[PDB]
Amino acid sequence: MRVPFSWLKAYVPELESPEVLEERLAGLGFETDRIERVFPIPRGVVFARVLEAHPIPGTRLKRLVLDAGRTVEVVSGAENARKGIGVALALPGTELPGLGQKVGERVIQGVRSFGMALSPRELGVGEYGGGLLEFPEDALPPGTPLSEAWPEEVVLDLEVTPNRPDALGLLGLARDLHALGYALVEPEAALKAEALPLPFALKVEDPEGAPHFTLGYAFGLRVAPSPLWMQRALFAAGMRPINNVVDVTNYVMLERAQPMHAFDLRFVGEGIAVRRAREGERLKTLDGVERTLHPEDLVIAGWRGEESFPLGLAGVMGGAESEVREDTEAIALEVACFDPVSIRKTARRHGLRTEASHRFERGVDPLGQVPAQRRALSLLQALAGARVAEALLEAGSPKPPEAIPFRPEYANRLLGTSYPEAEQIAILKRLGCRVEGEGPTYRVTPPSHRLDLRLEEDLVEEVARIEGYETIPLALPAFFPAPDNRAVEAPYRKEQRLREVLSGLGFQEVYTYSFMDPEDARRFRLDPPRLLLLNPLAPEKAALRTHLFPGLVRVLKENLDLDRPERALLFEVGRVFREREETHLAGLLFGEGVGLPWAKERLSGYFLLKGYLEALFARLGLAFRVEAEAFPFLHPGVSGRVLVEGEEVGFLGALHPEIAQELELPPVHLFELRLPLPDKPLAFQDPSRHPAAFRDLAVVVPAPTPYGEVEALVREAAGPYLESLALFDLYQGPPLPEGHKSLAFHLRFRHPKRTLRDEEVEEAVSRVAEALRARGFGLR
Amino acid sequence: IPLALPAFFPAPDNRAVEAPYRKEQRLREVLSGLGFQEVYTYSFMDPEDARRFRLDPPRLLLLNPLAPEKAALRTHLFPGLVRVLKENLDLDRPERALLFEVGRVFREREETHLAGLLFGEGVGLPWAKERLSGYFLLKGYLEALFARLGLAFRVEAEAFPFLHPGVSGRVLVEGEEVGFLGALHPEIAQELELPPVHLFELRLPLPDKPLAFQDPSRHPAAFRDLAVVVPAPTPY
Amino acid sequence: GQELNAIKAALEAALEAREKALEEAALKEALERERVDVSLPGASLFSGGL
RNA sequence: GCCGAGGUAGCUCAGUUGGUAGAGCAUGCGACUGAAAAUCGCAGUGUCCGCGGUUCGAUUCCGCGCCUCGGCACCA
Ligand SMILES: [Mg+2]
Repeated sequence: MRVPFSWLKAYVPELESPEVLEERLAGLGFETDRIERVFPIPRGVVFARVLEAHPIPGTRLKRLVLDAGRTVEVVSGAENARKGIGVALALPGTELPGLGQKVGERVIQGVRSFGMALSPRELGVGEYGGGLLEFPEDALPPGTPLSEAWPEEVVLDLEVTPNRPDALGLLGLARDLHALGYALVEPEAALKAEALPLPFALKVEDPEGAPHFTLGYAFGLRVAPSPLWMQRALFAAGMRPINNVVDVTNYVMLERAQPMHAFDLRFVGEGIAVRRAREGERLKTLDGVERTLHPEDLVIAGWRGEESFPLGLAGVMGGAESEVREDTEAIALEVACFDPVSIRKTARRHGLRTEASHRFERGVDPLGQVPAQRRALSLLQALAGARVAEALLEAGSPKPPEAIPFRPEYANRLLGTSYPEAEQIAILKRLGCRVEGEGPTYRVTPPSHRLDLRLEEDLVEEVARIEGYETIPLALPAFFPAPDNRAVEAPYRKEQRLREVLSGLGFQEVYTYSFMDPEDARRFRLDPPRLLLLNPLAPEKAALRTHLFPGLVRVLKENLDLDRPERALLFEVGRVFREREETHLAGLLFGEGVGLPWAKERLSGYFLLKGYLEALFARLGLAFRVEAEAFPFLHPGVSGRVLVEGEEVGFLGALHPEIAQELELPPVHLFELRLPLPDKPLAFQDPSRHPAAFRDLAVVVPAPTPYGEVEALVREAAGPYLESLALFDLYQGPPLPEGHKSLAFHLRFRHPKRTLRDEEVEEAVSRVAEALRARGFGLR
Repeated sequence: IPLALPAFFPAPDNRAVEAPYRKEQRLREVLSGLGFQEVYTYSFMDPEDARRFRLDPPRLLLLNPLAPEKAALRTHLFPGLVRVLKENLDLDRPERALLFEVGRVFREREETHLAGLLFGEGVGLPWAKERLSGYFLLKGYLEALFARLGLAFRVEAEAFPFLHPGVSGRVLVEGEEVGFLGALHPEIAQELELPPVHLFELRLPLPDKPLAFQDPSRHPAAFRDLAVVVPAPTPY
Repeated sequence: GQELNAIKAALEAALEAREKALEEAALKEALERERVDVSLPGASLFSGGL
């Protein structure tokens, strides 16, 4: 919200400086995004009085005769250029910010133009440039420098959180600075009303949308441009003056965050009717935009006899037709409180965001209407010499705020402060509360405008802030946590250790968007996502990932394309989605492999990974083995499942060739387990100090058989006294049958208490040869 | 006497006092990562090992040793790392072993040391005879190690009375020398009746390189090969 | 149009034919060749401890 | 949900009297090496966003919707 320092300083007279105000608003709950000086007006621009505007024949231009102290003429193509208004005359030799090159005497369509009459854009007071500024013809003595009556201003840019719609009005904002001890000056709308009947009737048909609706009646109006202080103020706040009436409505709105709108009675008909738009009805709003109306739009309509037409999009923006102009003498002033939701909906339905809707959405004082009507009516009487009526037209009877039980004891308990009761009650009373209490728990009833104060905690907040969060002391709580909180962080320290361990061996951690490309569902041969999005950043990021590798792999391609990593071992721990959210660990190997920077002999591929992985769970002290399984995304030749502590939890293999080919990628290996990994409790076990009888023994087996089944069998029948095992060599050669291979194991037996005799080992080494036969294997 | 818990902000000269600790700890944890098996060994030293491993005699001795074998205070971590090896190979016959130990050494001043030890067949395929090992296997892990710590590391041949003259140099972390890396002197292994063996022993705390992030260019890296014929005696 | 034709009649037929031809020639060698006993012990990297 | 600009070969990207869909590392067989590199011809993975048009190989008129951006209106 733009906050013109001087505008504020009008309600809060003693403000120190734009700087201090920002410091002040800071502690109050509003931070300023920026501060800036705004109306640098060179000495070259003076006030002038359009004596006469003469149309240059043949052109669309005008020769203006202006009283600029002495008389001068200027040429202008501005439609709004007419006789009897004041203007910002830039004399020849003036340096304008808005158009940088030096203004001077120039001949145009036959007339020695003496400088030019500026426009909002040209003076640098607003972005508008479709007309000249329009000052009150008698604004200043012809020729006086404009700055002399239009000083450089300072505007703060304040962030106004939703819990402070009262703050979308400087008089409201001002009320907070007051509580800090700043003198407050509320304008005293000085009305001179006349007890006479209103020429129109009110007929609120949707009290649900217009909980409180009031209409004013000002007549015998003399529409003209606003005085400079008004025009200057509106501009600093980001708005452009338009006249007498319209300006006072906007002024008040900004002042007390209460949108209002002057409807011209010529168009009001018999009376104003606040109803919903008849599904169909058309309305051309102020922006010149011709719109259709959704039957849910709350309309401000007028009726004539048996007719009914819209006049304005209630709470959002007035209608183009009934807006007040120069030839208007009487108006019907709208000042109401509209259903926040209705406005919200409608505003967006028509893609409109006004100063009006913005406030009606956030929240309007449920009982600030009438005071507002007088402020506007007063001002209209003073700037438009209007003759305000005495009676309003109300529709709705809102109930003032209820009391809130407030214990300054708790305030100090909840804050860790020890503010004396007195300071608290005092503050609360400065923010406009009624503290009807005796102690210890008072009956605090807040101001109609504080929508953010319903609870006793709300109130305690008011003390902290007005007292200064910087006054709340530092401390540290000490207590024994409830028992169901012990060890709650195991799941965490577990996974963390994990990562840490991986990062040990050599894996590079990697984070990847939870998003998934629906296409990759086919591209990597996976099942389509169950959770999709209703608002994807991009179809590529349309669904939620069901695996971690599609990404791990993609980050690879992307690497090899920006840089060409000769090799890469990666890993990622992330949340996957599918039936249920579940944590996964993913890995990825690729490149030359591990060996000697020189000596061509490299160690890599599938078994390099299974290498690390076995080495991995080795570290975690967990059972690990792979058992070939078909996985639609892995080379059929190299693809199995992973078995941690006996239970299956993922897979390990090489990416399906057909795939690598599409993503134009070399061969690659990976795995993707599911967390949390099994939990094996440790059982210490004293190791025997008696020598381990160990013997070798090959096992001729048929080529199709997996080393897994072989060992499983050998170890099994190998007996309990079996310490180790091991596979020191696999041979598929000459002295062996067709389609066969021998697995030479290095066994090792051992007894706890005493040494063992070879008569025992044989009775075992044999038991291993017997089942090795009963099954169907040889024994070289 | 009731239970309670004190609550206070510690005096400022107490902030971060535990860095030195979390540092070394991380260290161990990192080593244990790659593949090193931690090992604790009596601070005691056998005065004889002073000669047996060719080291300088201890400066701190004892006036009441548990046994002359445990008469002095260790001046190195390897004599022990190695001994625990012999002792292993004799009770069990580890086919291989990568070990490490972090402990306090004594000499002029007490100082923390990190010691390693590789030995055995090496890293390869349980079957396929092709093994990857020895000196360069260790320098392998070690380079991989400081790689993890993001620290400069390189070796530069230096004579160390306890390492094969053929394979013996010093270790340079972040440019500053702090230890050594090589293979145990053959003559020694022969006495303790031990096979070949490799080791290293740095001194803690390891250098501290502050990190300076550096955006990597998104523009292709012009790269080219080029051999360099050099005389056999020159070091890479 | 003789070229507008041949330029199309050739680029699509040719360039793609040879591709898909090898796209099913190379991807074929692998599928068949590469057959491993997955459940076979792998590289013996060391595994630390504390 | 308004004006206006870009979205093209493992990558960085200009472009438009058009024969250039390409230039700058980088990349694919012979052959100089044991294995490479600085090399000489010989060449284009490119749907120049996607659905449809556009000349003898189209990027560009041209249609609507998409990745990108400034401002704008909100306020992370
Ligand atoms: Mg509050």
